[PDB]
Amino acid sequence: KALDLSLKEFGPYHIKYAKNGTHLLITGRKGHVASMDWRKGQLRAELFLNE
Amino acid sequence: PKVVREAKKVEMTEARAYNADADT
Amino acid sequence: KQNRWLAVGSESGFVNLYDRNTPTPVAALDQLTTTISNLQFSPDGQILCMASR
Amino acid sequence: KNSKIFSPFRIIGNVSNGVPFATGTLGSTFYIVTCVGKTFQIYDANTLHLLFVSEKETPSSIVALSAHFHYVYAAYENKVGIYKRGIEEHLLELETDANVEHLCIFGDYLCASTDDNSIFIYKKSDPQDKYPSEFYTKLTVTEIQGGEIVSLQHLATYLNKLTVVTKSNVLLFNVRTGKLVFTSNEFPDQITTAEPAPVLDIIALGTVTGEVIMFNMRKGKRIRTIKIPQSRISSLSFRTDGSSHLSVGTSSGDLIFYDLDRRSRIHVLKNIHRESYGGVTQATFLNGQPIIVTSGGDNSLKEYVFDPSLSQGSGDVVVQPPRYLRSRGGHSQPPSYIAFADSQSHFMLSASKDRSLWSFSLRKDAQSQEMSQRLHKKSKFPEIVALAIENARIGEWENIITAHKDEKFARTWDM
Amino acid sequence: EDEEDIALEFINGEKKDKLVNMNSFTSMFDNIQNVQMDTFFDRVMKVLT
Amino acid sequence: SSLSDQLAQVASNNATVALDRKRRQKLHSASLIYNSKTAATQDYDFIFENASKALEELSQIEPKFAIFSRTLFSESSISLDRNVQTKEEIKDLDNAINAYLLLASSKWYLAPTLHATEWLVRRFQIHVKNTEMLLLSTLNYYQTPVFKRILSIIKLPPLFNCLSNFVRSEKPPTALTMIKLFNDMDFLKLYTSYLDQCIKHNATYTNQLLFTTCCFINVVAFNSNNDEKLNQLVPILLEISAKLLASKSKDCQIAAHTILVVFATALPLKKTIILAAMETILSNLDAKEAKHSALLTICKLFQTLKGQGNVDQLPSKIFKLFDSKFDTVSILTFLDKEDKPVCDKFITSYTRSIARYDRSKLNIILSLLKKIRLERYEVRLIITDLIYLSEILEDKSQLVELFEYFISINEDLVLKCLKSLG
Amino acid sequence: PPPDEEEQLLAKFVFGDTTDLQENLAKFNADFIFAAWIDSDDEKIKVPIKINGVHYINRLRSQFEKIYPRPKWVDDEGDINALTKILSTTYNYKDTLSNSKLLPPKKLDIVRL
Repeated sequence: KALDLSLKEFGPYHIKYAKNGTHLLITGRKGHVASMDWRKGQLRAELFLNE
Repeated sequence: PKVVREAKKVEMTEARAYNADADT
Repeated sequence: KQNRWLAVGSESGFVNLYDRNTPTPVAALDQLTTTISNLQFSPDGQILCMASR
Repeated sequence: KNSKIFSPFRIIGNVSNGVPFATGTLGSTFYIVTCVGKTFQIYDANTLHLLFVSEKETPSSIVALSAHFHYVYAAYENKVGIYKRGIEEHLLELETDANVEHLCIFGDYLCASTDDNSIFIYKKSDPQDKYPSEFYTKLTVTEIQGGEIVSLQHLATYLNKLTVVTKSNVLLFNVRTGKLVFTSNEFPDQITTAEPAPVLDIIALGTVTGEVIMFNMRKGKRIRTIKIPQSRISSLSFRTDGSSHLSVGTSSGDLIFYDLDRRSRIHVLKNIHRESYGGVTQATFLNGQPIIVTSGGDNSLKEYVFDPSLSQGSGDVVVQPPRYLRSRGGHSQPPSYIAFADSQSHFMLSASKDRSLWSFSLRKDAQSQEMSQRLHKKSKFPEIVALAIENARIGEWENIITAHKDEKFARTWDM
Repeated sequence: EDEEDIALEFINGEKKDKLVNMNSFTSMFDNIQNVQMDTFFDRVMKVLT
Repeated sequence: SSLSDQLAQVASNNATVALDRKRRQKLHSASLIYNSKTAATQDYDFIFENASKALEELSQIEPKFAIFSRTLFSESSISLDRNVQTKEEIKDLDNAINAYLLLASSKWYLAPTLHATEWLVRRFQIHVKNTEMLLLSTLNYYQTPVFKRILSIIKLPPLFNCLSNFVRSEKPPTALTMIKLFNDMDFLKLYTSYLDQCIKHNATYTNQLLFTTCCFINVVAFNSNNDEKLNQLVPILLEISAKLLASKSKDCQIAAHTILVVFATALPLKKTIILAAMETILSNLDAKEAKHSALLTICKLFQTLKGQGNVDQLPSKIFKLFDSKFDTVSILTFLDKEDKPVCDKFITSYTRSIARYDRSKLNIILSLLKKIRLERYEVRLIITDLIYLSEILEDKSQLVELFEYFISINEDLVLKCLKSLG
Repeated sequence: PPPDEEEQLLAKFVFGDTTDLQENLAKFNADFIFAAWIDSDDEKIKVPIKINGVHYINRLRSQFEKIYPRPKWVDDEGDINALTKILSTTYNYKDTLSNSKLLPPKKLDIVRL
């Protein structure tokens, strides 16, 4: 359950937890945001927008 | 099928090392 | 010294080898596709070269 | 000897001249220092991209290298130079004509061994001093004490003790007091390599007849004996990634790995470095990673990586074989012809007496590649004696033409 | 008598053993069930011998 | 590393979490006795009830199964979920499972084993966690319908990629495919540890040994042309052979004999390897069938030898060891049979051993040469040392008879040995 | 007073205690189921943090073993095992063809002139 991922491509990343806590959203400062559930281990949607 | 062997990539990680100043 | 090997050519190219030490060939070489023109052994007899023209 | 128009800048295509390389860590970046004739070069382990070079060429060829954080200690003739980013800041001059061979720097003590079996001790003038400068004392080992000094090594958790290793045996000297505190038992075979193990009070010894000894100092006794009949150890190293693996380098050019826990051979790397040029001159595991750096006298520096095991269970059993990660290399003999490849001046074509044509980069990348000799359809070629190149028609057809020794035709190449 | 004569006699003395090829033990799987292992090793020698 | 690759690691770690309903059906639907629809309907209590009865049948055939009733098949085990058990508790859980599969390895043909293993699959998810050990125990039941059922519900490790074709396939894996999996050098080292696991515990059973002997024999066959591959096969399959010889079981020792014999013909080895092979073969040679196989194996290993010393005398320790395990009468019986294999190189080496060590056995030498025709150079060597015996050893009726035997057969060559030596 | 053995069995069933299972599980063993140098300077020398040298060495000794875990090999220190020995000695198992007077069956060493 304790999850640690190291990635530097669009750092820093702001982390937000869904109210139910199931699904994790992390948004990179340079612009990468991925929607995923940490328990499932399945990335839901990925955006590589460079903004 | 052949046995898949993946190269992937290696990134080193900093590790703690003993300091010789204490020896001196 | 006496020869311990004997090879027989043929127009089909088969090379029947006989151990000189009715006879039955030790093997029937069947590779070269044509009329065998050259049969020569090594000085010690450890190698046979078969060739066709 | 000094030109008013020109001044030396650096050397291209030479990664190592055969002297063992020294490794270190600057923060999170690991660096490798390699001797190049009268100059040295520092490469980044992440990319093998050069970082710094010596500002000037030493008066005499460098014999040994020691790297400590931002400072690298190079010894030539009877002088030991302390360098920072390749810049000379303080030079250590010994008081005897005897040339230095083996260097060891632990804490504030700098130790230099001369061919006359004399060990010179230097100490920091100030506890916060960056490098030893002050001359502490001189300790000389006589023939009765032991044979010729093989290397100077310092084990962890030793208070001012120098584990001097000689051909006859190992000697323990307290630098602060300058007394021989212990002498180890004589060994039947000549010692060639000494490497401090990650374990404590145990130092690995390599002999001339393929014996690796895990001599425990504390017990003053042998712990283990690896046998490699018909071989000579040239380098030793331990894996510090949590796996008890020992790499044995040999002058034959073979690097062998043992699973010292399992008392078994994990794998052997064959002919990585040329036997004619000394085989594996140096092979060091990187501190805390599965990466091992290997070098030789054939002007080649190479990396291997240990892939994590493919088996979910018994991963210690199924060990992936070592793999080519990255390398830098060049000519094994002096180049015969040189030319400028492009007007932009970024790549050089170069030919040597080793029957090879090579391309060297002049930038910080230090990229190097050997042009393939595989023939188009319609051993290496003889030595290039003449060569011409043009760039009016790059990418359309062949633009290099080369002439060979005792050859009645010329071959073309495409850049 | 010369040593080369002894060498040639050793060269004459050697006698054949049939080489092991690609498909020599492939049939062994077929008759592997409910077979005594002594007879198994006998069959291995037979294909060898 | 890409987030997807890192995330794939997270999914593997939480494979058996059963966090949602959809995950639960996949984990629970997996079965070895029943189909997916019925499997989703059967409850842990129902599965445990059948498994508990199955173990009692397994207990009667072999008492060792009764131990797991205290640990694995206990009524409390219904309430044990591996996902909530801490890190140290899992290995001890893993260890108990691993031994049970060793017991079940030889009894898969029996129906009660399948019911008993159903509880492990359903309760402890051995097919997900202990995937390698379950398959590795059931390699020799590949044609059996059970192995097909195992493939369907099990996710193959990377090493078992060759079997991906037969997952959920109507044909079972063929004889040819296991060779490819067994060709791979990583697996042979993986399998080795498991064979080492059985031999230390004496878990090797004939149906296991038979499958294994064929496979190593075939892997040597599959790599016969490729010389360098054979070279790296040497460190692995021989040290397997050394272990099987160490086993007291006669079946293990003979299994070592077959692998050694075939490889030596496939690959010529150094004599020191051949001479050392004897001392392990002979050190633990007790069984009646094993000695018969060992003696034949020993003879073949010289026939592979084609270097100087091919027919030189055995060392003192090797010769003393051989005569103890094979008295001279046995080899006389070995040479007596008409169907004897070619062993002239061995006998030439053996006869020269007799002369250097045992003076009493010279009269037996005369019998061996009559029984088996030695090669002309081999006869020359036997004449050579026997001339030295006359100069050093005292003249004897048996000793002179040995020359008189040479006088009768090929008189002219006896002069050459005398001419070249005195 | 302590509970009786019968009470413990009943207590185990009710509270779902599994400790007895894990202890048997932990006890599960597969086999059952089937002064060289003495330096006066080190004793006398006092190092400021002030602590005696020997005690300082032991703590620096103890510090190192935190930095790097100790591996198991350092703890570690006819005949059947001859095969295992020879395989360890040599990584070359091909008999050298230089000694062999009979040429290889399949591989012919030939060079053009």
